[PDB]
Amino acid sequence: IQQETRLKVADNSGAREVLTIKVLGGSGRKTANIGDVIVCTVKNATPGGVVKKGDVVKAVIVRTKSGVRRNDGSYIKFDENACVIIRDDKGPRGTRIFGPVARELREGNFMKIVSLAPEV
Amino acid sequence: TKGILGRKIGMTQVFGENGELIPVTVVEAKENVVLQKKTVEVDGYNAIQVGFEDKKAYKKDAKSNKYANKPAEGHAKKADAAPKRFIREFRNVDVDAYEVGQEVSVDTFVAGDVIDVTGVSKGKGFQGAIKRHGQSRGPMSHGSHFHRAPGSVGMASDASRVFKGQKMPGRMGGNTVTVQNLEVVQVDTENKVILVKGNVPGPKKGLVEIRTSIK
Amino acid sequence: AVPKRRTSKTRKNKRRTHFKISVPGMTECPNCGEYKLSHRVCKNCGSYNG
Amino acid sequence: GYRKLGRTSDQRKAMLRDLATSLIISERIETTEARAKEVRSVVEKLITLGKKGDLASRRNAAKTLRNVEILNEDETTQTALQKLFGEIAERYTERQGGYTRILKQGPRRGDGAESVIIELV
Amino acid sequence: NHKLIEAVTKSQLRTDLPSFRPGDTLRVHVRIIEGTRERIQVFEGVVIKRRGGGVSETFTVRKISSGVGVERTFPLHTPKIEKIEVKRRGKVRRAKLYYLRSLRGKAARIQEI
RNA sequence: UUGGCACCUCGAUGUCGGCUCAUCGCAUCCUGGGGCUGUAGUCGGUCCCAAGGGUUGGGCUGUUCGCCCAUUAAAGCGGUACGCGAGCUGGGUUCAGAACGUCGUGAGACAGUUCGGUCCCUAUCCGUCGUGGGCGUAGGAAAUUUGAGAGGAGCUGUCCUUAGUACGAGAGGACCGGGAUGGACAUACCUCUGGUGUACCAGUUGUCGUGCCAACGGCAUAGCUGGGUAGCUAUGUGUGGACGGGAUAAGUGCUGAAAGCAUCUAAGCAUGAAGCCCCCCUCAAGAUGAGAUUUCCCAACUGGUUAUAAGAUCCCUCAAAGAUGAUGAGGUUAAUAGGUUCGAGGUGGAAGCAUGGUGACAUGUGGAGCUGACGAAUACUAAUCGAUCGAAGACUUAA
Repeated sequence: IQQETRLKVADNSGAREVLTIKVLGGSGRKTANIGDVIVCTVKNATPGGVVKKGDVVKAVIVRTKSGVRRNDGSYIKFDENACVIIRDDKGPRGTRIFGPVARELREGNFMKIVSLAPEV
Repeated sequence: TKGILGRKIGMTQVFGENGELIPVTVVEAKENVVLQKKTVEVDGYNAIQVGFEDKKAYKKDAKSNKYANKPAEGHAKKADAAPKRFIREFRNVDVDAYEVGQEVSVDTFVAGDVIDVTGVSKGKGFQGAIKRHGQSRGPMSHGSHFHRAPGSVGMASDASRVFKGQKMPGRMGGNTVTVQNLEVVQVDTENKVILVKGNVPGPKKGLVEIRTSIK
Repeated sequence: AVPKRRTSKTRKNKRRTHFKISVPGMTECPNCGEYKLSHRVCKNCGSYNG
Repeated sequence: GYRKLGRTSDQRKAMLRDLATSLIISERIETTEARAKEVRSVVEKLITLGKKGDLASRRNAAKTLRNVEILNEDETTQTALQKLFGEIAERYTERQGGYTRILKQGPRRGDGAESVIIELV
Repeated sequence: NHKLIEAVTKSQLRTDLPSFRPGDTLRVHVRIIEGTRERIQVFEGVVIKRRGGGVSETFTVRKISSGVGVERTFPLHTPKIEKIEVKRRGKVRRAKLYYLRSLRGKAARIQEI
């Protein structure tokens, strides 16, 4: 969200917490929102998962404590930020997803996430 | 169509047809009248004066501008209309309005006329460089004594003077500002009100003039 | 800062053009007869009658 | 509030409670024009409460009014509340608001600050 | 409250939806215009706040889905909230239930009226 | 740049690197237009014209430089006292302390290295940014304006389509067009999401008070904590850089000879850039070249004077305005502010009483009671009475 924000990876990909490095899209952009691809490095992990700590990967912002406006005066505000570690295609790297995800992620091509998400 | 004059009531929100919430500004435009019709007999530029709000008739006490003085009353009788406040002048209209004063009804604006608004912006009294020009304020902790002053105000001793258009503290707001490419949400007759997508300049109770966008 | 050069007594009197003070804005009392200060109570004799 | 009186919130509120009590004790006082423009709006609402009369209307009066006793009742000792609910209220029970009036006197010496005589109508 | 603002914007006000109180448990039947069709994805949970007045009256529902609490803000008079059904009337002793945004378990319970 | 000189300054012109604020050049990093390729296409190379706008965030290091991580259309090179300390810092270098290595017999010194170490000034003139007064603009005014000029803006990616088309064995993959949608940045506003909200509501602790209980008040950052109205605000909500005409640069030419030919040039005729001039937005008639248009006032006495007219103020109530003045809204024939009666929104169920508990308490009476700035009505209070300023229209010449 901010290039120092510690996100909770809600994806079963070995990584647990990640630190934001750069918010892709724009020369000098400084804020990402739900459905925005961020470059981040893994700070914590689970023993025996493909994403080992100390590596730079890509993720998408799935939850946020500030939320989205949804174009018709309807606000959604999750309780804690979270990201899914993702590949160079708009598709997840893991196999499970934990917790809610936002519907404005479907406008992008993250249909595999919402397919895997437990609810939207 | 006929750019009219109005009074800024407030802001509200409406719901579209796909239910999209829409911020809207409410303007009242009652008692528009055309007071005079320029031609090339007068400076060579077609135009029409319209007066928006009416004053009282002539009086002898007459010490608060609510009572039309004699010159304005003459001018407003020469079109056969009550003395108006807020006389303004519209170009970019064909002279098909009458030199007489017919009511300039809001009904000329028809449900999706891209219109732009002009008004005097809200007044901020004597703001500083940060507020007035959005400059970056210096640090505040590490032994710093520079917080909100302007930066340096020129080069040292080559020019030896301060150029014009320097950004220094002074009086803010108040200027005439114009917002372009706004939309007409609805036109409510029986109140002479118009609803505009967004937010026009100036405070509430402030004069605003509407026009059809030149772009 | 310090004045680089003393102020000529012409520039002093030019700057002091607007330093004049204005009249008090007074009227004649319709009861006292003497002068009062408009919208104030007559110091000399009695009421305000407003 | 409308206008800060060159004081702080507790200090200004004490100022206004004192002025209001003194006004309804003396029924006319000479003060400064801004203090009067504020004591005006305070004592207006106090006498509205007095005109109401109910007990809650008495305990609300009893928080924005001081505790002085009026010795000069000719051996009687009214509190300010007893004064305000008997005499002031029964007096002004007809008119619908506007219970005082301010009269400018002129510039006080030592400030040049205008002096006013705020009194009960 | 300006009579002209109201006179304009008082057809937008829905008329049949019930009146709850901030602390009641609601079920909102929202609509979903994405895809090529609508559904009615009920959002349950406690009423954290009602706010404002007029056409601009919003409320907030809060539900803890799976270890994660989601809050949704809805304007009252949106035509998308098809209906609102009140399960159980809670007792809150205040207007804004913001302390519930930091409670997590059996501490975020509300009584019944 | 490293220098060379020693011309100004030793009765004093403050160093480097950052910050705030910029500004200018072009020897152009990006975007724009072209030529030539050893240019099949996507991408290049190298030249030419072009300065409109743009040209990132971090790690390390006092550092500039520099190396690296990650994006970017691009992460340009330079001047401005190596721009800017009466705008900021004091981290390095060059004040006193102390120590290491080392040179010195020694006091002590560095090729060095390390820990610590007072950064004063109320702006007179010019300059700059905002704002009033005077007079002028051949009568005295109110209002609306034109525009000579001057300032502002000017950026850009990505996805879909044409079209897997052209081009290529393949792999790959288009010009020129349309469309949608972002980044950054400008500007307007407060309906929404939020922040603030010290004369709003509620809870709660210690202590002193109103004689006691109950209910309140004072003090303790506003005692603290939970909310929040108007206003002010961004991180919130809208809008912007549209579409185009004219003259052009490098280039592309047509016609065309001097020079039977050819030849873009000599005469002539076009085309041709994010650039110039308009178009967009803003100030603008002190534009002394002081412009215009409409309406108002225009007598009485002696070359002329006078006051009064239209109108404007003084004084007063104010706020959408404000440092003050000015700007607007009003001054009783009156809704300008206060009060009053209604609401709006905010809080969250007042006091008293009845009931249940033995008691802390709970319930009903009752979405109650309170409520600063928001909307409306109401002359209850105060804008009283008065006073000042303000014209009688020069001179020629032609009609």
